[PDB]
Amino acid sequence: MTKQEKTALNMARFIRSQTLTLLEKLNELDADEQADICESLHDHADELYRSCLARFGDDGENL
Amino acid sequence: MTKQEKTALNMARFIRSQTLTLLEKLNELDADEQADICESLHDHADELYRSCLARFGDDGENL
Repeated sequence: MTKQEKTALNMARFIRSQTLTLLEKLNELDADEQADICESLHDHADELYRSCLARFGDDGENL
Repeated sequence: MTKQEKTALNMARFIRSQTLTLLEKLNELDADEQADICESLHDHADELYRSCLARFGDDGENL
């Protein structure tokens, strides 16, 4: 339906975004450390996302 | 100490709880696979909290 399915898909996609902006802020605080861990989180945020696309991959009914 | 440390810390802690709510709700939204990954993401997000508590040692969720 591309409805709620995308909503969940948006949440996972959103966390990835927070992790991106997190990377940023961490770099501001010379948090090299947290930055690495943040990119790993970035990927895993996508692990959630891509998988949310595996299920909610009905992104197409909306034209 | 500096509120920036606090904001960073809070975003890590945020993603942890956020992802928590996604594990359950996506599970409920029949997206258990995403729930699984949300569990790993749940604590991986917390890795930033841990590392932020290390580098910053800044906490104090209050106004």
